[PDB]
Amino acid sequence: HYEEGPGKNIPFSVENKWRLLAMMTLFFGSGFAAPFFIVRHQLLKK
Amino acid sequence: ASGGGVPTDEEQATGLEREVMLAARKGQDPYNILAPKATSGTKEDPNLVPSITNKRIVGCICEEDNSTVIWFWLHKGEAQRCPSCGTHYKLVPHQLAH
Amino acid sequence: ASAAKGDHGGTGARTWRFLTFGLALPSVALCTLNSWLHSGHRERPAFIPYHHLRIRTKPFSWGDGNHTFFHNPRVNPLPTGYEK
Amino acid sequence: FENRVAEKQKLFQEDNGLPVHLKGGATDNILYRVTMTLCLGGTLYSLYCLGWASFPHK
Amino acid sequence: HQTHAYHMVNPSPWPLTGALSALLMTSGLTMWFHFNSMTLLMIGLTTNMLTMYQWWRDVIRESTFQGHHTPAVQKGLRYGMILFIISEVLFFTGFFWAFYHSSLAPTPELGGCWPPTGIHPLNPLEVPLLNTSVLLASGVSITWAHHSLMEGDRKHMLQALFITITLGVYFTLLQASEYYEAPFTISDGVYGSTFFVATGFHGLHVIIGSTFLIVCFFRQLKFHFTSNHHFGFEAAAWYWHFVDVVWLFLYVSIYWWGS
Amino acid sequence: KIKNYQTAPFDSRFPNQNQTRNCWQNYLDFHRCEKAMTAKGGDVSVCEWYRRVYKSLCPISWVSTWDDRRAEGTFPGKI
Amino acid sequence: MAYPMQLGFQDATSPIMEELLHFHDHTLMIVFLISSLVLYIISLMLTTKLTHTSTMDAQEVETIWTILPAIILILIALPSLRILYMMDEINNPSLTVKTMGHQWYWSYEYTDYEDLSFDSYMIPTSELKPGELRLLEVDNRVVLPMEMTIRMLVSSEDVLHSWAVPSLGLKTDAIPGRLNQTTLMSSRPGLYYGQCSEICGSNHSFMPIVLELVPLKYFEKWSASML
Amino acid sequence: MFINRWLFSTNHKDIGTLYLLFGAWAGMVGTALSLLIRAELGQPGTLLGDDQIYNVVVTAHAFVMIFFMVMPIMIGGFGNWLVPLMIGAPDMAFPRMNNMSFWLLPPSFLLLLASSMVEAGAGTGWTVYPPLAGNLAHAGASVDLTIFSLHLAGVSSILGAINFITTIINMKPPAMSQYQTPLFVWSVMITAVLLLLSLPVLAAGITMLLTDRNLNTTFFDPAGGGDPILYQHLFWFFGHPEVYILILPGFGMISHIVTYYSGKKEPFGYMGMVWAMMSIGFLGFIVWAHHMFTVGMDVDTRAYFTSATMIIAIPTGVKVFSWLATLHGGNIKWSPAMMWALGFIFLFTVGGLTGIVLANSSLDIVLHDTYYVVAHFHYVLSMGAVFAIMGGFVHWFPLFSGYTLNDTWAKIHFAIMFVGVNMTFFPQHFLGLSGMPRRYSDYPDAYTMWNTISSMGSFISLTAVMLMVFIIWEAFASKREVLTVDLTTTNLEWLNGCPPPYHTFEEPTYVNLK
Amino acid sequence: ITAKPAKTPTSPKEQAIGLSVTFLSFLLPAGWVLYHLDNYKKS
Ligand SMILES: CCCCCCCCCCCCCCCCCC(=O)OC[C@H](COP(=O)([O-])OCC(O)COP(=O)([O-])OC[C@@H](COC(=O)CCCCCCCCCCCCCCCCC)OC(=O)CCCCCCCCCCCCCCCCC)OC(=O)CCCCCCCCCCCCCCCCC
Ligand SMILES: CCCCCCCCCCCCCCCCCC(=O)OCC(COC(=O)CCCCCCCCCCCCCCCCC)OC(=O)CCCCCCCCCCCCCCCCC
Ligand code: HEA
Ligand code: HEA
Ligand SMILES: CCCCC/C=C\C/C=C\C/C=C\C/C=C\CCCC(=O)O[C@H](COC(=O)CCCCCCCCCCCCCCCCC)COP(=O)(O)OCCN
Ligand SMILES: CCCCCC/C=C\CCCCCCCCCC(=O)O[C@H](COC(=O)CCCCCCCCCCCCCCC)COP(=O)(O)OC[C@@H](O)CO
Ligand SMILES: CCCCCC/C=C\CCCCCCCCCC(=O)O[C@H](COC(=O)CCCCCCCCCCCCCCC)COP(=O)(O)OC[C@@H](O)CO
Ligand SMILES: CCCCCC/C=C\CCCCCCCCCC(=O)O[C@H](COC(=O)CCCCCCCCCCCCCCC)COP(=O)(O)OC[C@@H](O)CO
Ligand SMILES: CCCCCCCCCCO[C@H]1O[C@H](CO)[C@@H](O[C@H]2O[C@H](CO)[C@@H](O)[C@H](O)[C@@H]2O)[C@H](O)[C@H]1O
Ligand SMILES: CCCCCCCCCCO[C@H]1O[C@H](CO)[C@@H](O[C@H]2O[C@H](CO)[C@@H](O)[C@H](O)[C@@H]2O)[C@H](O)[C@H]1O
Ligand SMILES: C[C@H](CCC(=O)O)[C@H]1CC[C@H]2[C@@H]3[C@H](O)C[C@@H]4C[C@H](O)CC[C@]4(C)[C@H]3C[C@H](O)[C@]12C
Ligand SMILES: C[C@H](CCC(=O)O)[C@H]1CC[C@H]2[C@@H]3[C@H](O)C[C@@H]4C[C@H](O)CC[C@]4(C)[C@H]3C[C@H](O)[C@]12C
Ligand code: CUA
Ligand SMILES: [Cu+2]
Ligand SMILES: [Mg+2]
Ligand code: NA
Ligand SMILES: [O-]
Ligand SMILES: [Zn+2]
Repeated sequence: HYEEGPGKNIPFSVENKWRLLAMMTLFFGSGFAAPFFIVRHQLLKK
Repeated sequence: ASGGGVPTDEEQATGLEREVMLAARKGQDPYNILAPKATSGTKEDPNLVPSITNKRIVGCICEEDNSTVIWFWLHKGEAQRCPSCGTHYKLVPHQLAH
Repeated sequence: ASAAKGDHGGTGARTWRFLTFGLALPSVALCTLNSWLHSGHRERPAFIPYHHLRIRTKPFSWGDGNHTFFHNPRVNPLPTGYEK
Repeated sequence: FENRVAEKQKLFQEDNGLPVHLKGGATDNILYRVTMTLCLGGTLYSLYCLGWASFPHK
Repeated sequence: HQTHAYHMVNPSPWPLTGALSALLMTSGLTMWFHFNSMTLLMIGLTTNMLTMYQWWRDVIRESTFQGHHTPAVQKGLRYGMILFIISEVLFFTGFFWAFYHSSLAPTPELGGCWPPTGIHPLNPLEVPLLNTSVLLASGVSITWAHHSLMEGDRKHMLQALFITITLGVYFTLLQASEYYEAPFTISDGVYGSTFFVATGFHGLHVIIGSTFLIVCFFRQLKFHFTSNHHFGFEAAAWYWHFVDVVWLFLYVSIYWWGS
Repeated sequence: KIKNYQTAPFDSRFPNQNQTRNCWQNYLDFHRCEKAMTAKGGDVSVCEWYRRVYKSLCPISWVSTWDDRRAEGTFPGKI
Repeated sequence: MAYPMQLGFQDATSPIMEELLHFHDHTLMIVFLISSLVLYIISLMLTTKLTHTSTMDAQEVETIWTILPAIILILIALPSLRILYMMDEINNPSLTVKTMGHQWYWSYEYTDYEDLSFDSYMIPTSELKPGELRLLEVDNRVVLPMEMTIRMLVSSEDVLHSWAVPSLGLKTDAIPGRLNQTTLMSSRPGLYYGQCSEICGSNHSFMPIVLELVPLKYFEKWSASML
Repeated sequence: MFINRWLFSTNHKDIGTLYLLFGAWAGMVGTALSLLIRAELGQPGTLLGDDQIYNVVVTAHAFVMIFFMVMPIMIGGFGNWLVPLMIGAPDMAFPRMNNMSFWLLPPSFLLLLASSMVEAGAGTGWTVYPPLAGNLAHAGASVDLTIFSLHLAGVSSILGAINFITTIINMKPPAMSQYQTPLFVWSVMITAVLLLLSLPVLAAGITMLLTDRNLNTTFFDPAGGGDPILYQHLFWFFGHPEVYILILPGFGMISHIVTYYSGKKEPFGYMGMVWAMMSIGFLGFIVWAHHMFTVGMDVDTRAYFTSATMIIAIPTGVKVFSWLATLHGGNIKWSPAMMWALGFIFLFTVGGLTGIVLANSSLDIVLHDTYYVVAHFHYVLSMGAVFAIMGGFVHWFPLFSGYTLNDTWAKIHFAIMFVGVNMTFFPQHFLGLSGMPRRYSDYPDAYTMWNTISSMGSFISLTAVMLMVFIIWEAFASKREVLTVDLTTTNLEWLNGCPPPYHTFEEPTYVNLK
Repeated sequence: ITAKPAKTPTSPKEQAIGLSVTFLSFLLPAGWVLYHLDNYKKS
């Protein structure tokens, strides 16, 4: 069966608060970077 | 323009659909398909709340047409009261499914 | 209207079965009589190269990208008029 | 034809704990893996395709 | 153990294979319209059929065989399906709007008149009248299938349901005929556009309907439907009247009035 | 004969913001007139009003194009 | 045109735009009445240890605060619709000038009497004469006689543009195969500036509109020099 | 387990959590675009040196923020978590179709991101009007990819709308009348119905656009007797209901929050709040052409569309005043959520009023395609939709997660966010009156100060976003588990503990018919 | 609402770190692109 209670009803481990920071940082990180790299990409084609 | 060959629920119904259909015959509602009819909710005539554990969330519509339901857990034992109008509810546990 | 009939007595399928063979299909066969009897290749239309028809803002993704999907050479000219 | 619903009923109600999409034999398993393989193939191929279309060609 | 009558559904992959196949088909169309290639569209159409098959397979497994379709779960599916037809009604309403928009106010480019200068329209009393009689007739014959199923008449349920599919298929060939024989195209300005995009989407619905009925046929052959529980048939009959009715508006709006 | 033109007067047939059709109508009314006179012993003099009004309202590119098509015979209007 | 640090509408150049200023004043005055009131009643609600958490009757106050807003709305609607129906009118104008949107410039057509047509492009920034405004100046201005009711017919030869002059209260979308009409009546001479007001692609920011309103005399002479 | 749980979910709670992660991510995309808009405008001159890119960034910004942030979080996220819990339902009517509502969005998003990668992207504005959006001024696959991205989001939302309605109509306690369900559920049922009737005309609209671009139809091309205006009617027929779809779940959440943090057992004028949301829902379908007040429709049509738009103020007002009335005589708890809720109430009203200004087809002549329109909608979306989202999130986060946020940090986060959006959007009011058009990558020199200030404001709002992330991190890092929750008598959602079990209402509620 | 104490308390210094890392993950990659614009505009 599936595990219940705090830090268990989520698709990511909160077991280590620094692994967590590492995870969270790539997630929002990559999200907020994407448009900057698209804009770049569109400038570098022509 | 007459001839059989189409099964009946009686013949061919199965699983939970079957058990609802059998319960309905004997005038029962083990799956809470029907709104249960209230008693007077006094201490001696408390609302019998079937459960299959030792607690069940009772919702109370203290007065009719009220838009807000008062919810609380009813635990096994001495009849508890709605915190809002104080009508009585009492857990008649178990069987319901053998 | 009411149509000009009756039943409503013993509602069988029998009634809908009676309407299926008694009116529904005969009607199909009359419209089929009428239709496969009026039919006869409308002596095809003459080609004026009007600019509001045979539009080609981007080639179709098939053939030479100049022929529509149910292209009939006998009644549908290309933008440059009829083919062989 | 023969009514065989009640046989299929007893196969699909068996308490062997397979999810419903696999409960009807090995064919389910096969069909299910073919589906998922094609999907993830096509999804890889489509991202690749998208990679091609993002840069220009002369 | 649950003491409600609702269906908690087994973890199912088909929602995912559905979304992914939805990607492959849109990417595929793009690949097809713009970079002349169907490979993707081919792949897309397969994963979609496969998904639709297994998904509706599990529903029958869940209902006919495991009996999770209590009176409550049944109600839900009715609403679900009515709500679904309603979304289609609004969808067609776009193409009627477009037709009425252009036909009520023809532009200078068309000769300030409907039908436009240079369109030799179809005659509504030829095959279009046939198409109408065929679909209206299939509306009677399905209604008979439904009454036969409730009166527990197998032979006649099937006989009547066959006629229906046959009339539905008859329609499809007549329409494919009319399309080919039509002296105008989708490329022949707003007339072609409104005519072939509408009738085409409607024709597409007549096939989804014919397919749905054929599914209810073979289910009936294998005795899935009882006298009193047969929601898959009810929904198909509902969807067939929708398709029949959408046809009447097309016939009165596009073929008759706009000619 | 009823001249002193500055620009097209208000026209109760075309009272709203969309004048697409006012251009259109006055162009046909002209080339309909102009045809009727030449081809039945008369003078184009009477069709002048209709030309002034269409010249005023119609974009040059629209008139230019319609003229090219009357020439070409592909003009969708009943003249 | 707009000046540095402007808050409100450009100074009105036509009686229509005067009426909008006054109407905007009317409406904004009410908008202040209501935003102030909501702010006050919020701060009222949140500044008292006095509680009343029991039930409150709903059907009584709900009249006050349905009817009042409806009487307030009619106070907005009437003046609004008057000014709208004014903007149409049997106007009977002296002159008819067509404008045609292109990517990315306006062309003008004075075709009442002669075939007078010119393109009107934005002056680049590098080519500006000292005192000429960045992004606003055109090579060939729209010359129009002042104190004359002119008919403007707007269209496009490609995509949607939109022919605007705030100073005169003009915004009419340029639509291909459509001839939209708006009337113009400058109460004064001057230069009066506008910009494309529909996204027409890459250079939407850079196809502006300049009205040079001189008197009839000087208009006539200009027309004949532009053939 | 990971797969069966998170790719094959048939659990309203887990699917809700998926939606919240989507929106939060997409939100970062939406935000970065919003800063790229303001960096370009933050001083005179061209920064990207390519205006077609600026138009792509603007267009992407509105698609992301509408369809991939606000709609998923409110309807997908809060809606799936809460609706079943608030009506004592064990799940949604179609728990598996519900998973497909969710999984369509990643691909839907990919296709949009894809449209900006290929060719020169869709620099059309989010309206996607032809002919700019046509196959001649926007040759290539960018716009076609944008159209499909929208198709997928469309079907997703239609399928979810069927689910919410069916769930809410059919899976209450038998004793329970519709007039006994909380305001948030109402809000989602009426939002579901809007989606149902509106998104099908969009699908019709942008198909006819697809076929103009690829199958040589002329629905919109006057050459074949088309009309660009046909598209704007169809687009906006959906378009207006969409803005109401975006705010209606927000009204639900506020109603709840303002009620909870006042220590009321119920919101003031409950039947009024239903009547108001059904009223808005209904008038929302007959007003669309206030978006088309400059295309040259009849003065009579323009008069009608003005008069009809104005009436919405009445029902909408009932709600503003019902919230203030819910506050009346409250034991106010100044929680972060409550600040979000009070912030909304005032800032939405301002945004609602500038909308009433725009309702006048006379004034909309001088205001259409100016920063006044941008100011109006950023008030009701950035300070309306987003303030309800934040409030909802801080209020229910501990129900979802089982952990608490740091209230002090959350209060700081509000104060930074409150300053930013206001310094960003207030000045754009002036830009509008003073006649600065929308969709401009550069402006006459006169417009400098307000663009400079507006852009600085954007950077403040960003330091708020970056902090919110850290705050979500600190709560998961510290792991303070909920013990106790007040007012469970009138908020059934909290009654199964924090976080609730995989399966809630295995055994349905007991409710008496009396 | 009332909770039990932090199971894994986050010290003032641990928060300085997490915040710094958080802030930097949005800023550096954006800044890198924004900083190098001149060399994209003229490639
Ligand atoms: C409880 C619920 C129940 C649900 C029920 C659902 C089932 C549905 C069915 C029942 C519904 C009943 C509805 C009432 C009936 C409506 C009648 C009608 O409209 O038909 C007129 C229509 C008029 O005929 P036409 O072809 O237009 O004639 C003019 C020509 O086109 C002129 O063209 P032209 O001038 O270009 O031609 C030049 C000339 C060339 O010149 C020449 O050189 C001369 C050449 C000579 C040609 C020789 C032709 C010979 C044909 C005559 C045959 C007669 C006997 C046949 C008997 C055989 C029996 C199998 O050619 C000709 O000679 C033309 C000949 C035309 C003669 C007409 C053809 C005969 C049809 C009569 C049948 C009517 C039966 C009605 C139905 C009753 C059944 C129950 O009738 C039909 O053709 C068939 C009607 C069949 C009934 C259809 C019913 C269902 C579908 C319609 C529903 C209505 C539309 C719905 C939308 C409306 C929204 C408000
Ligand atoms: C950031 C830039 C600020 C600009 C400063 C202006 C400089 C003056 C030059 C010095 C002045 C020189 C005098 C020249 C005369 C100009 C005549 C004219 O044609 O002028 C036309 C003007 C008329 O408008 C005005 O008369 C300006 C009103 C300004 C409102 C004050 C709010 C200040 C907010 C603080 C900054 C943002 C942070 C908080 C934002 C909070 C949101 C409200 O243009 C408008 O039509 C403005 C339309 C605004 C629509 C929004 C309405 C709702 C706002 C909330 C009201 C709450 C009420 C309680 C009041 C409660 C107090 C809060
Ligand atoms: C959640 C989003 C949202 C909401 C809720 C609204 C709400 C309203 N909007 Fe707005 N709007 C947008 C998002 C929204 N809008 C967007 C995105 C656009 C641009 C589309 C585009 O071009 O991209 C837009 C554009 C737009 C235009 C077109 C401008 C133009 O293009 O030229 C108009 C014109 O009427 C308008 C009006 C209104 C009105 C009357 C309301 C009403 O619903 C507001 C009602 C609320 C109040 C009135 C305040 C509360 C009530 C009271 C305090 C009662 C008392 C008040 C009075 C008596 C006045 N909106
Ligand atoms: C919901 C809709 C929405 C949201 C949230 C935003 C957010 C922002 N928008 Fe956008 N915008 C539009 C909808 C929105 N916008 C629309 C419809 C247009 C018209 C497009 C067109 O012209 O085609 C537009 C256009 C537009 C323009 C005009 C461009 C031009 O015409 O030239 C500008 C200029 O400043 C702008 C600025 C901003 C800024 C500074 C923010 C933000 O900085 C405001 C701050 C808010 C946030 C940063 C959100 C924080 C929340 C999250 C990150 C979610 C968190 C998630 C969880 C906790 C789960 N927007
Ligand atoms: C025989 C009756 C049954 C009709 C259906 C049969 C075949 C086509 C299949 C399905 C149609 C699907 C949708 C409708 C889309 C386009 C119109 C198709 C109607 C049609 O079939 O029109 C034909 C052209 O089709 C063409 O180009 C064909 C182009 C093929 C490309 C497919 C359509 C591409 C657009 C897809 C958009 C999908 C968007 C929906 C999203 C889901 C809803 C949210 C007409 O032929 P013609 O030679 O021009 O004229 C006849 C001349 N003698
Ligand atoms: C439930 C019904 C309530 C009753 C309300 C009635 C309202 C609408 C239906 C009436 C349609 C006929 C229109 C009559 C009046 C206008 C005639 C007309 O011709 O309108 C045309 C557009 O109508 C068109 O197609 C418009 C096409 C229809 C779009 C209208 C929007 C409604 C769509 C939603 C309905 C969904 C419900 C499901 C239905 C089963 C063209 O516009 P004009 O301005 O002429 O352009 C030329 C001008 O230069 C002349 O001045
Ligand atoms: C060339 C072809 C390619 C085109 C692509 C599309 C292809 C095919 C679509 C064909 C549709 C077939 C539908 C099969 C449904 C079978 C499942 C079913 O029938 O499920 C039933 C429930 O209905 C339910 O879920 C209801 C199920 C809902 C069915 C609705 C389906 C509509 C399909 C429309 C999709 C396209 C829309 C248009 C897009 C452009 C089962 O319950 P009962 O029947 O009561 O039985 C129980 C008894 O045995 C016990 O007493
Ligand atoms: C250019 C191309 C664009 C492509 C876009 C298309 C996107 C995806 C296509 C792939 C999806 C096909 C797979 C079949 C989906 C089956 C849905 C279904 O049948 O859903 C049913 C409920 O909806 C009901 O009846 C009522 C709802 C029935 C609807 C059937 C599915 C519709 C899919 C298409 C919708 C198009 C929208 C049309 C309007 C614009 C069952 O729900 P479950 O929760 O599963 O079962 C719960 C149990 O109680 C059953 O025992
Ligand atoms: C929402 C439901 C709708 C989903 C989308 C519908 C998908 C439509 C598929 C259409 O496929 C057609 O395209 C092919 C294009 O290649 C055609 O063959 C063509 O391909 C040959 C091979 O290159 C050519 O030589 C010939 O012209 C030939 O007609 C052929 O008619 C047909 O397969
Ligand atoms: C709206 C979103 C943007 C918010 C504003 C960004 C705030 C500052 C972020 C820091 O990121 C940049 O900082 C350096 C400049 O200070 C850059 O140095 C670059 O240039 C330096 C020379 O100044 C060299 O040392 C390096 O090698 C390097 O490439 C570096 O690449 C870039 O990451
Ligand atoms: C197979 C079955 C025999 C009786 C039974 O299964 O109980 C019979 C009964 C009704 C029959 C159908 C109906 O008679 C209608 C059709 C009659 C035509 O001969 C074609 C086959 C046709 C489609 C038949 C197929 C098949 O023989 C059916 C379905
Ligand atoms: C009668 C109905 C519901 C009462 C109930 O059955 O519980 C209530 C709910 C909200 C009420 C409406 C709202 O309070 C808003 C309006 C208030 C005005 O004073 C009367 C009309 C007005 C339009 C009301 C009429 C009616 O009393 C409504 C529609
Ligand atoms: Cu031309 Cu914007
Ligand atoms: Cu609107
Ligand atoms: Mg505009
Ligand atoms: Na700039
Ligand atoms: O039935
Ligand atoms: Zn009680």
